[PDB]
Amino acid sequence: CPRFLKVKNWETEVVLTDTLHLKSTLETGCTEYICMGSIMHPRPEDVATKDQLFPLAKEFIDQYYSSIKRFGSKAHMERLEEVNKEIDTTSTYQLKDTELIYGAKHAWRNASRCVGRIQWSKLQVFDARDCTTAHGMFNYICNHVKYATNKGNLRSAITIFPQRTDGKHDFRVWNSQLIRYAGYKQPDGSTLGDPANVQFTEICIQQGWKPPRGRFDVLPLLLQANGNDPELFQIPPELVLEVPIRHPKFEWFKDLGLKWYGLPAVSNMLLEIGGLEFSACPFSGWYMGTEIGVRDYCDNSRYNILEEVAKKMNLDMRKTSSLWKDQALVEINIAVLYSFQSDKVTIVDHHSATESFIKHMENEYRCRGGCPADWVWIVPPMSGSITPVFHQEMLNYRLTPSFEYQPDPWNTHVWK
Amino acid sequence: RFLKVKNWETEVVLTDTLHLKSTLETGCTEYICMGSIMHPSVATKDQLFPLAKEFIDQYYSSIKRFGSKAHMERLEEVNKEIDTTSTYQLKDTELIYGAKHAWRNASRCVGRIQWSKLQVFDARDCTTAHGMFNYICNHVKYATNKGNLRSAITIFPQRTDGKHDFRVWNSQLIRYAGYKQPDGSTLGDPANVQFTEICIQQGWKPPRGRFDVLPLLLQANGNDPELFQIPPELVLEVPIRHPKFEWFKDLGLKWYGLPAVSNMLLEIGGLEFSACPFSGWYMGTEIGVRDYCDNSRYNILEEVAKKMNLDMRKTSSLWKDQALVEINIAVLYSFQSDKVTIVDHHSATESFIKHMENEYRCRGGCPADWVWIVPPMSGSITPVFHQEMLNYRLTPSFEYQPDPWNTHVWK
Ligand code: HEM
Ligand code: HEM
Ligand SMILES: Cc1cc(N)nc2cc(-c3ccc(OCc4cscn4)c(CN)c3)ccc12
Ligand SMILES: Cc1cc(N)nc2cc(-c3ccc(OCc4cscn4)c(CN)c3)ccc12
Ligand SMILES: C[C@H](O)[C@H](O)[C@H]1CNc2nc(N)[nH]c(=O)c2N1
Ligand SMILES: C[C@H](O)[C@H](O)[C@H]1CNc2nc(N)[nH]c(=O)c2N1
Ligand SMILES: [Zn+2]
Repeated sequence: CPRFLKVKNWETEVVLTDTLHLKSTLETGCTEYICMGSIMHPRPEDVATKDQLFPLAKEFIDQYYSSIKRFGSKAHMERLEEVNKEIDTTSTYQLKDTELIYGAKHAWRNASRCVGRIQWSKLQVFDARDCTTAHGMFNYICNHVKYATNKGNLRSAITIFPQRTDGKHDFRVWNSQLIRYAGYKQPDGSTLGDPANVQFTEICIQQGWKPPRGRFDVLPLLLQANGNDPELFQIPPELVLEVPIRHPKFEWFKDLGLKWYGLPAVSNMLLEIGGLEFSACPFSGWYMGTEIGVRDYCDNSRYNILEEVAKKMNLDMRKTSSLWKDQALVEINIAVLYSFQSDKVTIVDHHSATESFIKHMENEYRCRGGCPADWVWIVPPMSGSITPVFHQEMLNYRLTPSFEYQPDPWNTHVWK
Repeated sequence: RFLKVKNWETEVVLTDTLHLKSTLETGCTEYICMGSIMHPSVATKDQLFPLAKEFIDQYYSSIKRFGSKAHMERLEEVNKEIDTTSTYQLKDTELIYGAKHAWRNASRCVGRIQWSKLQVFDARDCTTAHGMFNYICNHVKYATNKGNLRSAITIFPQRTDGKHDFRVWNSQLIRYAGYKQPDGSTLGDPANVQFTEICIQQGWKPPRGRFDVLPLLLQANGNDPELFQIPPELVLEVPIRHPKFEWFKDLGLKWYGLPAVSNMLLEIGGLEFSACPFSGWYMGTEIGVRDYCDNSRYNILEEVAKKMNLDMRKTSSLWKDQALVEINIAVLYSFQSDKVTIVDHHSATESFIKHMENEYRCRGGCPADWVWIVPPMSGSITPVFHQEMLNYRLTPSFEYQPDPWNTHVWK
């Protein structure tokens, strides 16, 4: 592979040079003859063998000691030797608290699909590796939610549960986010609530959840400790900050009865550090407005509110060349940003966030030699070309530590 | 082998086998994806014959006569010609087939549902820039068609030794001039500021207006290029007005109806056609989002948001997004009111999804570049945003080539 790769910004003419791609360690899915850049995702007995784990751990420990400007030091060579002995005798090893915190921050720094990474070094890391039971997981998660929410002044955080051992004792959060709304398929085929969560909602109901059967019912936590069957827990509702959606001009917008929760906290991804696998690592930030106003609300397979909003706006909905959909989409996103700001709950619009990401990307190129970025995900779902990322060439590649996808747990769990 | 693509709204899964027939590179590797790089980086009788054989084979396969008498004869026929001339000449049927399939294979084009409806103008007997100008005037008149636009391509002589290239120096046949001002700013279209100065430097008397149709700069057989004014009655233009905002017309905006890209290279069976202007009709966002609202283009967002009396103090009011939607309503309304062919990004992307289904059924796939297919506004309220796509390189194809003024040795 070539040592220097150039990326260009076609609005500003700025050219940046990437060398960090040479450090990439996992596959994009593309080949020389096909590009899979728009593919969304390109056995539990299997865990890292001794021989696979050795080079992965050395790679991360070297990177850690190089970051603290102690590469090649006595403390470096001694940590290497102690890690190697642990893998030799126990087939695995344990990270130090310093290495855990470094690894989590760098998995975020390395997340090529995240536009919010200018914040990567301000991540509060909660070490939950002493947790043993689902009740304990519930406690850790409640504390995470309360800390991150901070009465509306949201703070990015991650809680890290024990790593995988033999694969038959995994910790898992079965929820895809800590806070989401239930979805209910009706006998007539319609859906009440969030259609994205119908499957998970049905699992909660089978596990014993009594559903309120409303439009915005916070789902329970479904928590798996040490490979046991998962257990249900209700998040204390006073820990769930929510925002009623209203519009600064349209008085009728409030009459739609829309709200959303303040804290986006993804809980189904796997954190890989030094070849170790943390299958339960819920992490949270704050929202970009379009995540709610465009995707959650206006996706056809989600809440799908464009039609009702266009109606109340007295729009011509017969010919799509009136752009009645586009006009309602803007008003919805104006309303989402106005409601969050009015209630003093942290949110960022897509102009500010993409402008910050460009400044972040330029800084990473200068100090780190690159910034992996997935254009298909970084460019916002509305108004793409009037944000600066649209015109920014990006290189995508996979560095470690990383956040990864993992199969859904109900597809893989062995029921006791 | 077999690759699947899912649409995440409709759950439709398609299976791609067509990609197995690519042999050119994308630029990505197993470890680095260059899917958002705009341009990821003469033949010989040795290089030229396998490419000719591949194309002849696929043509005769396409017309259900593989291995037949006519197939074997053409193969041997092309053999002798490459041997004794270092090149060869396409049959008319082959030129037409190759041009339609270069369009069919253009992964970045959302308009390909129309691919087999293309008027092919054979200009391979052209020898001079006056000849080129004649052929181009006829192209414009035919394709414009009093507003009922018709897709067309005009194909000039192929490259020979690289020293005798036919080139259209304009990037499009019809574009507006760009003038760098004394006070540092720009009048007209900033995208063409450089080309506009090369035309002034070559003798063009600029009207120094906002919407000055550029002259044609035409290079035949490697000679210096020559200026030509397209006769104005051939140049169809649309004054932009808004259906609700009666003040929009006072902005003094207009655009031309005919998008005719003239700076790309057409490759067919190892032959290179360096002058091949091709045209269709506009998708509204090409004018209303990119041409008008790019910072490096006409950049009218703030002017429009002014007359809408929007609070422009904070970005979170989405004042830019509101003004952008209204501009694009005006463009669609203006073309439709003047009965000039135009397609909105909702209709265009849904046609593309239907095109994709067709190509997967009858062809085993459809190469598609998500980064270019998704429109530059309202992305996820169009169906292509939620459609997985596979991008790969099929030939015949349209390729990029250097700007002529970076390579042409004058005299
Ligand atoms: C602090 C403010 C943050 C903002 C504004 C933000 C913004 C975003 C957005 C808009 C996306 C696209 C998600 C989608 O469209 O569904 C995303 C993806 C992602 N973010 Fe961030 N994020 C933030 C914090 C974080 C943190 C704290 C982490 C991890 C420690 C993180 C890791 C990720 C990852 C891994 C993805 C990719 C998810 C996937 O591939 O499915 N982000 N982020
Ligand atoms: C007939 C109606 C057509 C429509 C609505 C249409 C639409 C588009 C659009 C919106 C783009 C993206 C351009 C941009 O964003 O700057 C594009 C690209 C492209 N179109 Fe089409 N197109 C049409 C016809 C054609 C024809 C007739 C040809 C050739 C015979 C063609 C070949 C291409 C190519 C090669 C590209 C990619 C250009 C590049 O890579 O820079 N298109 N088209
Ligand atoms: C920390 C943070 C802040 C913030 N503002 N947004 C975030 C969004 C994600 C995110 C969003 C969509 C996702 O999956 C979509 C999907 C998968 S398959 C069909 N659709 C996932 C993966 N589970 C994560 C993750 C973290 C975020
Ligand atoms: C036939 C047709 C119809 C239609 N409606 N639109 C079209 C748009 C293009 C098109 C759009 C962008 C392009 O390059 C952007 C660039 C390169 S370097 C800095 N920017 C080119 C290549 N010159 C062509 C080509 C054909 C079209
Ligand atoms: C098909 C396509 O890959 C898919 O819709 C992607 C496109 N880009 C995205 N970008 C973001 N930020 N989030 C998404 O869920 C998606 N979905
Ligand atoms: C950096 C990025 O590749 C570049 O801005 C591309 C993105 N997508 C595009 N898509 C279209 N249709 N046209 C374009 O010019 C571009 N520009
Ligand atoms: Zn790729």
